[PDB]
Amino acid sequence: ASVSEGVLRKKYTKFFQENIKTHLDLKQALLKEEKPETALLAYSLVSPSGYRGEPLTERKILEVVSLLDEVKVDGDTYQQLKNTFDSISKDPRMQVSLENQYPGKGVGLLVATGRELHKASVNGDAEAYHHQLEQISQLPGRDQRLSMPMQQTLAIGHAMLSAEGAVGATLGMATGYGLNNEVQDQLKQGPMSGVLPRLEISNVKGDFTFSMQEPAAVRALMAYLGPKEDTSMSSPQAPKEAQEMEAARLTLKQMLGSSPNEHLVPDVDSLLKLSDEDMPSQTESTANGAFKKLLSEDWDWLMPAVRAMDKGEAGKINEKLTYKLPLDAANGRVYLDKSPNLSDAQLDALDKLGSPSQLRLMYLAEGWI
Amino acid sequence: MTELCPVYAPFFGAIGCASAIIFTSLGAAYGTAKSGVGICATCVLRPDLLFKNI
Repeated sequence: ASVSEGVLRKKYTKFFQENIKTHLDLKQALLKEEKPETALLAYSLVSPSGYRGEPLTERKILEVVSLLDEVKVDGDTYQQLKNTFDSISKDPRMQVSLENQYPGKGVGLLVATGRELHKASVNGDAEAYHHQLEQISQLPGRDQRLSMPMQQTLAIGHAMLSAEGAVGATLGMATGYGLNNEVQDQLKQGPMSGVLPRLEISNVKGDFTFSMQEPAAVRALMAYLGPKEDTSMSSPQAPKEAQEMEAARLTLKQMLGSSPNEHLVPDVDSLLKLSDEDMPSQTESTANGAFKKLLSEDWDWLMPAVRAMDKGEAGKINEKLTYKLPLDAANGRVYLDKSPNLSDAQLDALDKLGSPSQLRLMYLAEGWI
Repeated sequence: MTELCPVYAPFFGAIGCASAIIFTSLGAAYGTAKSGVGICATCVLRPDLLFKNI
């Protein structure tokens, strides 16, 4: 019971009824009730850079995200999120995370069609990987507050890239805008994702502000939460500014479910591999191969294997994921069984990992292992 | 161009040369594809007869 959401825009219909198209006196129309300790907190999502150089001073999404943050039931979890985020936006390790995921801030028809269909299929598998990853955090023992909107952002971006690749291949094959806008607004319906704080950045270059409902900032956040803490930055012998940022980094990394001594470095490169200090511990690479074999053979074998693995039952995986399907052969239907043929050397390694950290399962679904 | 040797006289020979392999291959293909389905149904249980039912 970590988080709950709603999608009916008629309960708090006063702040969205008229033409409230200005951040000026938007907080002045925000009181409107007995809201005193729950009115200025919802404005704090758009308070730093929501007027100071803001285009249009509002939009349809930027104001609807503020009144879907009903916090009247309890205001402790999102208060800890507002204290944890933006206390993390001080170190240069977060600054370089927002630079690798950002810019500076005939037969050729067959080749181009092959590029576009590869884009479609690769960005289409990962959406399914994330749809079977938001039912893993439905299990008891997980969280649903930081995990649920973080991996509902990535599936939307992968669905958009898949539709973009298919529209590109179709438009290129039938020859050698209104279609990409028709798939963009369609994914804006359904459920409603919970909010995360805004992560404003003020460095020597300027006052930047990212969104965390865009997949680039989400994809840049989990790369920051990867590495383990070193011999510095947590000891009480250089206590300069580290107990406010490294404690916040560790409480986010634990809120995902990762231990403080897990490394999890991204591996997508054209360079040489992870050398030896960022290279895994030979009971993790075997486990990662077991997870990749579970993903590659069925669309429903990751969540029950994680459910069994949290109970310490990770040797019983071969006989709990087996199920029977029919085969109409030349001698009648036979009802063979599909089962994940895990070897023993990767069935005991899943005993080494007690519970899969959600951060590991999100590098698994994004392709960084 | 002769009375006894017309020009269309190789036509019947080239039709008869083709039709000797066409119809025998068609019948042999029916025999193979009809026996082989019965082999692949019989020899799943009891695979000992696989070189005997060939």
